[PDB]
Amino acid sequence: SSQIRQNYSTDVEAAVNSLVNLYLQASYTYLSLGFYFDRDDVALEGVSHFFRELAEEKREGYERLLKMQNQRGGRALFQDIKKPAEDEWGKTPDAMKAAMALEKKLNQALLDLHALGSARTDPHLCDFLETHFLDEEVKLIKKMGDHLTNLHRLGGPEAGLGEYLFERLTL
Amino acid sequence: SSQIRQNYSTDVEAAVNSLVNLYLQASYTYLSLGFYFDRDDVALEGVSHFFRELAEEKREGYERLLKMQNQRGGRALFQDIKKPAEDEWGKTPDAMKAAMALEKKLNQALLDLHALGSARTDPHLCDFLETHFLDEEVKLIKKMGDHLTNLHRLGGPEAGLGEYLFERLTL
Amino acid sequence: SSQIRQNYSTDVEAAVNSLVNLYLQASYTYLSLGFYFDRDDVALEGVSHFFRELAEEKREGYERLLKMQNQRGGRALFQDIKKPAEDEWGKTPDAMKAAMALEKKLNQALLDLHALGSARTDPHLCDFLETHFLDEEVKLIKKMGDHLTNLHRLGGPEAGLGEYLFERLTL
Amino acid sequence: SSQIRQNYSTDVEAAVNSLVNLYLQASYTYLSLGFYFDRDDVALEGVSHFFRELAEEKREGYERLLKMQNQRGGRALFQDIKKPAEDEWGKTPDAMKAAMALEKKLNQALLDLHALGSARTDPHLCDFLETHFLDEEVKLIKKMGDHLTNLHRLGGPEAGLGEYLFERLTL
Amino acid sequence: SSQIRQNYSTDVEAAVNSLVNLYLQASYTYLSLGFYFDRDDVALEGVSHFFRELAEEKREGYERLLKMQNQRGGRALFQDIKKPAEDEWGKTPDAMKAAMALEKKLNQALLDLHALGSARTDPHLCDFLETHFLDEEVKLIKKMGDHLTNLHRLGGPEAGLGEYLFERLTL
Repeated sequence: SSQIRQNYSTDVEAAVNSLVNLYLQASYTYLSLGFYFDRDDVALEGVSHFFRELAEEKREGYERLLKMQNQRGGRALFQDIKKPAEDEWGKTPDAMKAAMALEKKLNQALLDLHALGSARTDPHLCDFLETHFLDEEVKLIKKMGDHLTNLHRLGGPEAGLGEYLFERLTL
Repeated sequence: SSQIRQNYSTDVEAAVNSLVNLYLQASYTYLSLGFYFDRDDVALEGVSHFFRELAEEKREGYERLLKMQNQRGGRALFQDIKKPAEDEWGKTPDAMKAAMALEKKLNQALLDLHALGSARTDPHLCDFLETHFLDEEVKLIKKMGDHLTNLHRLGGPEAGLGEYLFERLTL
Repeated sequence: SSQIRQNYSTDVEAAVNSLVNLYLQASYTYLSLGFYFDRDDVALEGVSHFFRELAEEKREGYERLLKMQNQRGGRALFQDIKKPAEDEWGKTPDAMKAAMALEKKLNQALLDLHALGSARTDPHLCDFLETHFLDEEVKLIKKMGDHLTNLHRLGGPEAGLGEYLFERLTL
Repeated sequence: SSQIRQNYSTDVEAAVNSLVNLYLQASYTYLSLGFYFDRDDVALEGVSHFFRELAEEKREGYERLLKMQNQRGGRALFQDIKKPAEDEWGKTPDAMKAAMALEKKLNQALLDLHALGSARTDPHLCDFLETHFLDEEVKLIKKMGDHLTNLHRLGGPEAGLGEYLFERLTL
Repeated sequence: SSQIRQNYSTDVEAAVNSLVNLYLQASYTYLSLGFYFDRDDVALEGVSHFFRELAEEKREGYERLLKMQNQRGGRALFQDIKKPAEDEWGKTPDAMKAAMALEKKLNQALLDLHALGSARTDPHLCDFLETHFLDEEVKLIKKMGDHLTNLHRLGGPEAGLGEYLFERLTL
């Protein structure tokens, strides 16, 4: 509320609420990816677990944002959460590419929020994003990059065999 | 998929997907209730924690349903998640009444699913609902009933004092 | 005997005895599958162990049924146990398909018994089947489904290599 | 001294010395608040302890600033420490409001120092303020906000009873 | 039976059987009081637990009497157990008053039995009552007296608040 609010622009407040919805949607997407790979006709446990962990990670993300919103005196506003872009996600490489695209979108949103925070000279918001979000995304994107390179290395006519080995030996 | 599906009607499958969306929405509602009470101008930690725990409980609920869907060979279909009905939830009694109404809606949905499962003679679905959901709702609704009675007992001109004591000594 | 028998129809009693013979036969089939894969010209230890465990599981099944029969006052009647349908079971995918078909037959028999118990309004029998048998079959069938999908993913010209990897890394 | 000084403007040096005096004064104010509530005619132990802890917190603050000043090669200059603004602080709500006002003044001073550090492109000073001061103030101000809301909730004709309960159950 | 009976009058035997029925009825009454306060529209856990403990205490009472009856060679004779005097017990003060009245009735019955035992010069019965019953009643009645005084101290317009505090802080 107004009693504790200090140097917290209404623009950042609104942008933080927007970011919260983006994280809710990312978490929802990983939930879908997680259970897709648990289907009896896909059956890649390691892949399922990989995405379910990410869903959990994104949840912590929006919870941390919601907490910060209250600490600065902002007010959280919730909107509908759009369903995942796909009902079925293809094979592991396909799903990893979609995950990569999603993380880059999230990272760009974090970068945009930081630029907005800098423009409004809000050092606390800047520190918050850098400490709890920016490095986390960089490492995650690097890991997905590594996975994609290994999946591609396992492609070809015996791609099925490769997908199995990757799930067994890497995930 | 079709390879493992046995005695699992398309009607139940569809109804289970519907129930999953209802639990996603309930969880979303409790998330909102949880952070509302964490606001500096509401500040009732015990109440905030009570609702955040419930959000977690509902999450386990839909995850269990999603798992069951895959075990029976059904296919999960996700839809948009509607935002909570309120942006602000008033005082503790108001929020508890809303929570109560929500749980009764969920319980009715569980009862309807069970009736549908009985009509299609699906004993596994019946057992699943009875073992992991029905008793849980009954106990939760009983607890909320108890809380409401105590909050009412603490009402009157000094309702503010009562709300504080309830959060400190009960929650 | 008659002294303790209450609400236990002769139809269920007879059907339970029939189910016991079906489980004895399933156990016998898994015993055969288990030792087939232990042959020096098949040599897939992980597969052998997988089926020997299932033989043990089915044994517990009929022992539990026999115990229940005595608890309700019914009388167990034993019949000849037919030999397994095959002398040799082919390769892992072939054997897994046969196992899958067998489990579905057992599951259908359990479902039929439950329907019979419902028609005779025998809530104890219903509870017994749901608690100790129905969920067990569902999870087992799901697991076999998963295995088949992975075996198919490992099929093709280098199927021999795939069968080896599956036994080493999954079983 | 000059031998180790690098990229440390005389403006920041002077501003840091100013901030040190502000923290010395804040600590002095909390010392006064702490012992006021220890008086036999006020007697609110929990409140006394709350403010004495804050005095300790502010002490760590200026000690950390003094240490940093020496690490950058700046020279600490001390000035008289003005006595607290009040001799008597009224009741708990009154004292909490004064504490809140004080923290906002300190937070603004930290923000101004950070802006000054940014204008002189001193990334070390920026990092130092963000890591050891900014988040600390935000959380403290949020906590005081929460306390004020609860004290207000306990106001009215029976305010004396409310003040007692708050000290006993919250502090 | 007659083989071990010595100095045990038929009058005491009959009176002991009467006392057993009185304790059975007291236990039954506390069972009712216990669950009444567990109702969702009463919801006072501490009060519910207080009365359920007393039900247990009275049970030990009649079991001890039944044991003594057999030790002296008397024969226990059971009669119908009358239902509790009330279906609903009002508020805590009301219930505590009823409990107090009940204990005084039990205590008087114990005193009457002791007088009867003295008149028949049965020192063992006297010792038995004094050692296992008389002091127990005195302490219990004192405790209920204390509770009533505190409940009265908490009466008035804000009686609801008082009843809540008593359950939370005393029971």
